[PDB]
Amino acid sequence: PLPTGYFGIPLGLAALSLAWFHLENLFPAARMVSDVLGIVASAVWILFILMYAYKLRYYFEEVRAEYHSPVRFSFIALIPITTMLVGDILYRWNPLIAEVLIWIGTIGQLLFSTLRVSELWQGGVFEQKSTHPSFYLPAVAANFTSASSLALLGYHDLGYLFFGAGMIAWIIFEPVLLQHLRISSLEPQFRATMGIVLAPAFVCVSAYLSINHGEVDTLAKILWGYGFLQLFFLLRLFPWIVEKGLNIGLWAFSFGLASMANSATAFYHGNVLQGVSIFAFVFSNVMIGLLVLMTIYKL
Amino acid sequence: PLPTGYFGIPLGLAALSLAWFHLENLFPAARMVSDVLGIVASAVWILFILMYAYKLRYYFEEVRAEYHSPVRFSFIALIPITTMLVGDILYRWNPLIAEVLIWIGTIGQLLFSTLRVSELWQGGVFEQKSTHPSFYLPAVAANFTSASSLALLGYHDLGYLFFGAGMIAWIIFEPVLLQHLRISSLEPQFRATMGIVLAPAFVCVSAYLSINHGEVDTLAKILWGYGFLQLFFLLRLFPWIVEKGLNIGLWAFSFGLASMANSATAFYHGNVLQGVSIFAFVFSNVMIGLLVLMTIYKL
Amino acid sequence: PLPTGYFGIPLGLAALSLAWFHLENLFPAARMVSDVLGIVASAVWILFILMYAYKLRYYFEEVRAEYHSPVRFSFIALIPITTMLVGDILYRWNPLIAEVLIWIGTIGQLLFSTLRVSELWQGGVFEQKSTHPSFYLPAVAANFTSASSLALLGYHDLGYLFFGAGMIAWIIFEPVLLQHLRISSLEPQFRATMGIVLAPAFVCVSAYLSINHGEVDTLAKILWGYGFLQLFFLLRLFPWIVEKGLNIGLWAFSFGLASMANSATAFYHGNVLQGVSIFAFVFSNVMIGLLVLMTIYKL
Ligand SMILES: CCCCCCCCO[C@@H]1O[C@H](CO)[C@@H](O)[C@H](O)[C@H]1O
Ligand SMILES: CCCCCCCCO[C@@H]1O[C@H](CO)[C@@H](O)[C@H](O)[C@H]1O
Ligand SMILES: CCCCCCCCO[C@@H]1O[C@H](CO)[C@@H](O)[C@H](O)[C@H]1O
Ligand SMILES: CCCCCCCCO[C@@H]1O[C@H](CO)[C@@H](O)[C@H](O)[C@H]1O
Ligand SMILES: CCCCCCCCO[C@@H]1O[C@H](CO)[C@@H](O)[C@H](O)[C@H]1O
Ligand SMILES: CCCCCCCCO[C@@H]1O[C@H](CO)[C@@H](O)[C@H](O)[C@H]1O
Repeated sequence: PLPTGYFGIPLGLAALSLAWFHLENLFPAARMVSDVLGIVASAVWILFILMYAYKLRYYFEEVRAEYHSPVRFSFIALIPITTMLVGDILYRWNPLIAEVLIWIGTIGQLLFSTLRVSELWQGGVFEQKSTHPSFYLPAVAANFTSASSLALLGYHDLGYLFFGAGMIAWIIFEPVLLQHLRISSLEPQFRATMGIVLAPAFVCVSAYLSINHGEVDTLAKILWGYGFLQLFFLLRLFPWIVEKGLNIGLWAFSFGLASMANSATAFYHGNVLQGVSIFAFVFSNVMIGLLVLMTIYKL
Repeated sequence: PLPTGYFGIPLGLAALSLAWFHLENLFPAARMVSDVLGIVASAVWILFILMYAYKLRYYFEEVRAEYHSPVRFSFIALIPITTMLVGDILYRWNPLIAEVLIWIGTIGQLLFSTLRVSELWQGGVFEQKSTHPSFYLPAVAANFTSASSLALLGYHDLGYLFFGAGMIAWIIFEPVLLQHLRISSLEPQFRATMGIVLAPAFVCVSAYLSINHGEVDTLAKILWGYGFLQLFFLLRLFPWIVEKGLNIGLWAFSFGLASMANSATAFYHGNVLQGVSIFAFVFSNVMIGLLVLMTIYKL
Repeated sequence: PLPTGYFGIPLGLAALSLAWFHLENLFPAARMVSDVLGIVASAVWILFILMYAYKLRYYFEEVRAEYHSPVRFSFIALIPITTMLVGDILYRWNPLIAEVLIWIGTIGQLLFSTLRVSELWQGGVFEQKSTHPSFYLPAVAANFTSASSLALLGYHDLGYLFFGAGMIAWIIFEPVLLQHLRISSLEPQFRATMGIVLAPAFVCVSAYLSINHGEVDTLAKILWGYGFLQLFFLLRLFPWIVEKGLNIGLWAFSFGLASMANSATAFYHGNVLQGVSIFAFVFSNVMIGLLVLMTIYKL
């Protein structure tokens, strides 16, 4: 039975592909890199999808248990999210298939959150100790992804609806998360999910940049400032994060890193803090590269 | 002694009147509908005002008790709020009386919040269990209403001050509310007040649209996205909300619904997501219609 | 051994100097006032710096203890903050020295927050009772100050990064703070730090106005509305704040007051709510004047 969190791997790859895609006109070779990443991401995605279908068929009670858990349910959101990203990738070759995947991912994530998260407002199941970074996945990241993907297909206003849902849900959840981390923190086996704390700002700004045609304005800059603050915090925290050793869970970081890379390209195109953008692009690529090496070593 | 929450009924009606008012030039008959609602709202308001004056005279200790409660005090805010809305209505016939009611409502709500809510920051009276949706009424809804009403009279910058107070107070309160609902939720007899959770975004966007002359921009769209997210959540939660049976408390929903309707008209005028706007207008009207039928049945 | 909080005194003075500086072209004499304040602030700053160096040399374990405390550490942030403000002042005479102080303050505050605040996310040291207004100093005020100071030197985009970090950190911290004040509040000896609750909006809008060349737009007005709401709340709370008597801790208020004054000038220049701006300027000056009188009386 495939661990649901493993969908984090094509996610990272997929998102990195998109970042590279935006560098084509400045640097033709980028296209190749993008294509390669795209294909690899897509491949893994297919595989995992198949594996997950098998899970649904044989290990269904496992799926049901992770679904009902007020903590683990969030990772199921990785499935429509990656679906959408693969859509994005496939758009460069076949827009129709892409659109199909994007609508499936969007409807899927909306249905999922509606059911499960509202259910959380019923009370008594979610605990203070359930306040985990993974909660950003159904609540926030899925909506940003829908916003960017819909923008890709030319549904910009719709995109703005999903973007708004994402951004405000982000601002509404993060306060209690950070208070919780200050007071009880996390057990070590959860510590890698701290990586997800890096994602919101960057994913936010990426989605934002996708909807407003890459215009780097005041909001984008603001979002970047908070993003880099969170990056410095997590960098200083990293030895503590990996106190009990390196693991595959570190793939959490990938989503934020990839988004950082993506947003970096827009900042570069608009000639805004180009040195910072180059540093961000390179740093995120190196880090995800190390994740890939680590992962191959384990395999 | 009149239950203070009953002011929720003219509130709903009043707000719906305003929504219909904005459809006059597109659909002359709307004016009639608006007028009718206006008058009815105004009528009930007068009645309730009179009843409340009587309360002040004879059941004063009851008023004092609801005032001192860290939970029930919030409903008193319904009185200046509805005052203002009646002002809005009456503006179509007599701007001077309207202005009088609007300033009375504005000063009243500001005084009320200053005294009572700051007092809450003194500590020791408010409890974790006091974290109720009703708190949005003095903290958030009253300021949005002041903003829109002041905008009506041409005091736009002042309007922006109240709008800002409302929006930021909203974002500052909602995180702890939603964490609380996730963990302990609410006893059934409070569950109808979940309806108030629908209001902020829509009331926000309505106020915003009133101050910026109905221009549908990026902020308005964002606000709508979060509004509809909350709507879907509450729709899925509705059987749970009315688990112990239908009641008059369901009038909570009305404020959000009416605002949804109101904002829908601006979206329709600006040709933004017109299908969505029509659906929102119709849905909110049908729902408030059902509230009215239910209410007459009880009477 | 100098109490670290004493850096609040030149801070206030420094910030007030800057406010007066902006009134020169409208009122030549303002320049003199500004200059005087500047010099005085600078003088005290030097003194305190020297004293603090001595602290580092002889009472180091005291410094270490305040550093490790999840409550008292925040006041150390007053040192880079005031450093920057003195930079601002000195800019009118010598831009190079100013730039040196500004970069020292900026790097210092960033390093400080990175280390200490991230460390807080490690868990187990910070308690619910550690949720104090003073936390705004490293998390929020330092970044706003960096943003405005950097804007002064012409690094506007960089300024936007720090501004964004500040604003979003503000919105992310305040919800749990205000819930905490509602439930357990503060012991009397901490109550003066309630003054810091006045600062964020005003400091925010000041920084914002510095980066966007004094243009009073919708964001600025919004920020002001919330600022004045918090002012009214604190005014009503003031007798409770000083229940156990007047003290030097009241210098907390100064930062907010000075910023109010500063932002007032921009509002005055842009002809936006000029009556309100005059009232704000005068009120803040009178209040800080009273702080100065009180302080001299104690000396
Ligand atoms: C942003 C991308 C998120 C990275 C996903 C990797 C999360 C690995 O982490 C683990 O995942 C498991 C799910 O399979 C969970 O059951 C565990 O609770 C979690 O710790
Ligand atoms: C989480 C809170 C984020 C605040 C978003 C701030 C948006 C800033 O808004 C800015 O206003 C300017 C007016 O001078 C315009 O010129 C810019 O285009 C606009 O983006
Ligand atoms: C947005 C409009 C709010 C709807 C008001 C209906 C609230 C009904 O609800 C009840 O109201 C009573 C006040 O009379 C309170 O004492 C009760 O606590 C509350 O449950
Ligand atoms: C709660 C946080 C809400 C964030 C509000 C986002 C405001 C978006 O700001 C937008 O900036 C654009 C610049 O491209 C302008 O063109 C738009 O007019 C402006 O509204
Ligand atoms: C915005 C400016 C902040 C005002 C600083 C005055 C704070 C006085 O207050 C005291 O300061 C001491 C630090 O010396 C702390 O140890 C105490 O906890 C605190 O109460
Ligand atoms: C904390 C959340 C703050 C929300 C910031 C709202 C920014 C409002 O954004 C405004 O959009 C307008 C479009 O009509 C533009 O004309 C204004 O310049 C822009 O500032």
